[PDB]
Amino acid sequence: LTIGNSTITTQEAANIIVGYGEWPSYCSDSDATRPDVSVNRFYTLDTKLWEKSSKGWYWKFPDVLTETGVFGQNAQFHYLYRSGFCIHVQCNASKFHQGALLVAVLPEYVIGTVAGGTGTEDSHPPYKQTQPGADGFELQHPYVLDAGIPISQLTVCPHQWINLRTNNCATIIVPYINALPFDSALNHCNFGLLVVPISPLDYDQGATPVIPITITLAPMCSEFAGLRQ
Amino acid sequence: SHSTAETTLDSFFSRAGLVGEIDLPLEGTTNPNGYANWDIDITGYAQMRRKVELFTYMRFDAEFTFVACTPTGEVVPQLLQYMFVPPGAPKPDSRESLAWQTATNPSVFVKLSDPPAQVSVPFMSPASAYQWFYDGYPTFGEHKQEKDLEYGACPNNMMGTFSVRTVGTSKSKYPLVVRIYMRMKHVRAWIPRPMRNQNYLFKANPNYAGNSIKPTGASRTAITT
Amino acid sequence: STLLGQLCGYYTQWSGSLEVTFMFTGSFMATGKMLIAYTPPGGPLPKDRATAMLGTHVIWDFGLQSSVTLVIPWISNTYTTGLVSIWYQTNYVVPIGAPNTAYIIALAAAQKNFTMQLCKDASDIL
Repeated sequence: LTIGNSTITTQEAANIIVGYGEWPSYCSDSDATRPDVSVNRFYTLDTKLWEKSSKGWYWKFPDVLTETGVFGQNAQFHYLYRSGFCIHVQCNASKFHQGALLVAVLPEYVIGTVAGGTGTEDSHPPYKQTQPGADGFELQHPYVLDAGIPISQLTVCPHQWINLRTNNCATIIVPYINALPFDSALNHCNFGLLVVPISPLDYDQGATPVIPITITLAPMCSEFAGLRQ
Repeated sequence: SHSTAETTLDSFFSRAGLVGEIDLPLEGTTNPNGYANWDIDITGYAQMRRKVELFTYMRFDAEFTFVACTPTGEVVPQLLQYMFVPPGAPKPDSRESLAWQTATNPSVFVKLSDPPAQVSVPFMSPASAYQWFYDGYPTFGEHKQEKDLEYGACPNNMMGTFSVRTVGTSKSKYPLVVRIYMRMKHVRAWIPRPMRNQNYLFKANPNYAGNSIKPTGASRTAITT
Repeated sequence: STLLGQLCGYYTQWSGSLEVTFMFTGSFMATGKMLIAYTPPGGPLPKDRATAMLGTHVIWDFGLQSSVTLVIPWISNTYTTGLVSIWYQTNYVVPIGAPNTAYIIALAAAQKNFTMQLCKDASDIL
């Protein structure tokens, strides 16, 4: 599986699921450049560490590639942005490991803070929580997705299960989902990518205590347009 | 157990609910000016917020109704003016403001003896759909020097605002109470998301409590029912 | 160590493409992901993996035992020449009873388009 100078090795015979049954298309409207050269290759985020105590991770798109890739150079120089994404979450484990990862895509993932006490008075979440870059951010309260929205029903979004007994990779293709044909890149995060433990990691002592979650993603039909800032 | 029309988007939302009440007392601290401005809040009806937040993008018309009486429910010979102030135009500040006269702000002139005023508001958003959830910031600029309380804010869902007042140069003779009912008409919902788990803490953001709760935990043990 | 290298010592000028296949010799139960990335001459060694990823790179998973093989475009004579670096994309993960350290052998050759030109006898012995 090679696209451009990037070469990744994965199974090309899995269960590829398309978000809400719709492939990323090019905008043929009036709201308005279509680069698929060095903005087409695979971007591979730094590996995360699936662990017993893990709560879960999320990534905000297209913020994850704002500074990290050449993709970013087109997103930070153009005041308009539109693109789909090919998400491929794969972890490498042994037959002696357990676990179950729910990889999902919830568009407009607004994060919420907390406010305990006899008088509730809270601020609004910081940029690191709102737009965590490619490093991502660990969930504070996973059962309510840090937004008072139960993960129990997360499967209504483009989802795939990663059962270390059964699966090893999860592939989600997400089209440009928005109320406008063209939106900002550094301001609006069209969606967030949730990867949350439902069945926790377990293993007899002596095994490698960290299972490597690897995220390889590439923008399917990137169309930035706008003009050069 | 045969017809499925009961569970459509339309029949699920379409129902006139009490969405806000305007109070114009004879003398008090609330409205000593005999007028009030009510911004259109869909979350006026309690259960409606958790309802519409099942989806992310939505689009609808809205039919407003104005049941007006005294706090005793007595109907009195009083003339009322309900003015709609579109998102653009500014809201009236004084009772003698030139906002009450501006034509582009449509007005309704009814009597309490006349059956509740009924008008219909079209889809006002400049976007192709309403948006209860905005993971970002409205402005398309590098402005990042202030306190960013603009997170979750989406001033494109602004539906305008109604302006209730007692017609006439002199203050009204009767104590009035105007109740507002909104009914969603032609509705389309787009992206489904899980239904609210915890209690709502604020109005423009999905913040939650420092102590998380649960739907229900009746079973004292997994074994026994 | 290559026969190619010792032969290149018997000539002064050469130009071609080279193949370098890497052979993982860990246990069967062992898995993990390594990031091999070749950076052209002139440009310096990439400071980190992420920066190394934005260039010519190859993701190597241990679902492939040895089949991963880097093909370097061109080699010339007057960072005079480009360098290939191998990176930890993912930590070495094994079950119990499986060794926690493994060794990998590198094998290298030249492609069909490789040639040498001006001859020179430079051998240590005798």
